Amino acid sequence: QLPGRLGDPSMSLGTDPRTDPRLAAALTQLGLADQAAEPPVNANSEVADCIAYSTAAEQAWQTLGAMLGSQGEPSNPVDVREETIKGRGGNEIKLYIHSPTGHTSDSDPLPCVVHTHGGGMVILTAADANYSRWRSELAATGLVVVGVEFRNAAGALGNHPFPAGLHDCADAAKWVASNREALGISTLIMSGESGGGNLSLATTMLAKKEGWLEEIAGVYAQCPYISGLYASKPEELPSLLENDAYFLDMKTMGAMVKPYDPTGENASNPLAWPYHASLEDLAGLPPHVISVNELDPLRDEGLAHYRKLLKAGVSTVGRTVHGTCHAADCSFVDVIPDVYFATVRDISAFAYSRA
Amino acid sequence: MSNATLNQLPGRLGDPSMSLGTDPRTDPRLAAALTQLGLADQAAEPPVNANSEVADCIAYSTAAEQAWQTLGAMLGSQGEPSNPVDVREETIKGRGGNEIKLYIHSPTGHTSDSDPLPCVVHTHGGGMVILTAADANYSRWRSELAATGLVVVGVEFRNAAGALGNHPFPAGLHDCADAAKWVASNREALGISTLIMSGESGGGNLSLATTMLAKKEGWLEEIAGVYAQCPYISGLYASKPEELPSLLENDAYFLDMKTMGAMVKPYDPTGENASNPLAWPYHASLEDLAGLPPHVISVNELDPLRDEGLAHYRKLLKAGVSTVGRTVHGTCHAADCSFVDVIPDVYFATVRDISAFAYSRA
Repeated sequence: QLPGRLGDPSMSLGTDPRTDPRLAAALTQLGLADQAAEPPVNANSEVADCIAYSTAAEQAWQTLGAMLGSQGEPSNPVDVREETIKGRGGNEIKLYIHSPTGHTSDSDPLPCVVHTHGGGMVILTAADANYSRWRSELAATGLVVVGVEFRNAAGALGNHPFPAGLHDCADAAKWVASNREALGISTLIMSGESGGGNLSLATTMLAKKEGWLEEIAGVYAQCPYISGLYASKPEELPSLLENDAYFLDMKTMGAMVKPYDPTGENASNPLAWPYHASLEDLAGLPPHVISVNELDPLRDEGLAHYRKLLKAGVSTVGRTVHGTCHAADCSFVDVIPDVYFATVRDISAFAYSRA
Repeated sequence: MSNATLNQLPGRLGDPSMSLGTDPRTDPRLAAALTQLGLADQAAEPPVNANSEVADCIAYSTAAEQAWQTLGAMLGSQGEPSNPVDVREETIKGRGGNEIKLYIHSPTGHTSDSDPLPCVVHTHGGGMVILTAADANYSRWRSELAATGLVVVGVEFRNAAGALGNHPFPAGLHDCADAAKWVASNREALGISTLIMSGESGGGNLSLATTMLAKKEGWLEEIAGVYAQCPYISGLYASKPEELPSLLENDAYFLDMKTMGAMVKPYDPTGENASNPLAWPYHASLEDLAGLPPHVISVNELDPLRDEGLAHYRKLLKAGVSTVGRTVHGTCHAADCSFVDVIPDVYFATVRDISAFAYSRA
């Protein structure tokens, strides 16, 4: 039979034979293994209702991130410092800069990851414990990691639709590229997951459009949230049906699209939704890695974008992380540490490979 | 399913005439290279199959060996690692008294007095029937791994056919295990900090099976992990079970099922080991896998062997083994092990992943 809900509409992460059983047990304990509940909003809801719902969901998701990320620390010591820069429009952008203890401007320079966190570009913050933990685990492998606190479409850092968060990520990356000696860095890659995978991809396309593409040496985009088509459910993206309500329901995502682009006038704009890029948007981009999760409704738009990058002549590696729901290898360090650290090491090795 | 559409099953499940050259999933750089080499179209049906006599399967395998070795030389001999590597040869004694040659690759200047490096004991592919550790693609692979800061031991094990034949199961398995035991007994002399098994296809089979044999023989503690690429582990290529759709979906993507069905026979001429997990790890029970050290299973997307590798990844997890499972997209069988000049980013992504895993076990 067909996998997931294509073969059995009642299947869930908890009953799907593909799920890593350690992850399935943890999700079951968290109440996240069954099919996700139908949300009170959807893509036909009022923008104000979608914003209010997203703002309500933010604290719940932040608590989950705190549970998953705060129970440990890297085995190598890491320093974190805060910096504030000014965006193109004059707003202040907070940066969290993670580095191995004892790394200075006088050390041998290290590769740099500018990290753009997930949350559908709508909610969550760089200060959340799971994202702080991720940036410190990356730094502990021998990296300088810059976590961007960009504006969100909703929630505590809201309410700023496209392209506010994108401009903040671009301005932060430009600042990093202009401060390589001070930070002690040798190369710069963009990396992030889900909405952060969107923002890392779009920041790089924007750098091409703004003429500073040479500053970015590569992109490592995890489970990218890049089609915006969760209301439509297109034929080209079977995972949207196959893994629907695996952690995220399609109605929830259809509602969360609206705060990012309330008029829908950027639905086909690749800077908002990279899946819609033309080959011309992608020509000349630096090497990319696209890493998708097997049991993720977003899997197939990530793989489609992997293929489009290749068709545009970009050097691209494509990976599926098996047994995982959406973004599980970014968070569940206490449950599937071998998977989590396999991804940490893969990102670090890629960053070093660009130096 | 993955990378497909709701109106069309992937590969030959949706279009029986599809090939690596026309499949929308193929990395276009790889598709272009295969087209230029004449290997993008569906592979030709072989002159032997699962109904042929064993002697005929051996003779065909011996003939095909030279062709595959020449392809490996075309792909592997055009360059060298960007970090300098030393290669030395050592000969050891197998349990039955045969000599086993080892090719030992290490960074130049690494000695018994250096800080110790992780070690990869590498078991090459060829269906356990053909190809040798001295082939240019395998030598290149071991040196590229060594260049990342590893000691890499290439095992020249006995084959079921070809130049190193004709030795059915369990000859090659015993050679790999004895090589691993020797490495584990010479850590100081080699200057190594940990030992992992790694290999692709028939070599993925042998790395998996060597580790299960180590469990059965009581020296499992010597092996810190296994990185098995596109493993050739079911032996079911004649049957085409419905549990393994990739066998139909990607049939004749480089390898046709009849060729693989024929290659089973030299490994196990009597068929009496068809369900023996040491010969065909896919048939392991949960108790065969309990207690194994951490595994990485890495499969290729457009590979007829993909689904038996993924099935084994899931069984390892059922048995409580810490296991990471990866699909390398856009690639035919073992392409990330060989096509360094065509898809170098994919090739070196796998090289870096194996090296990082080896370091993670030290």
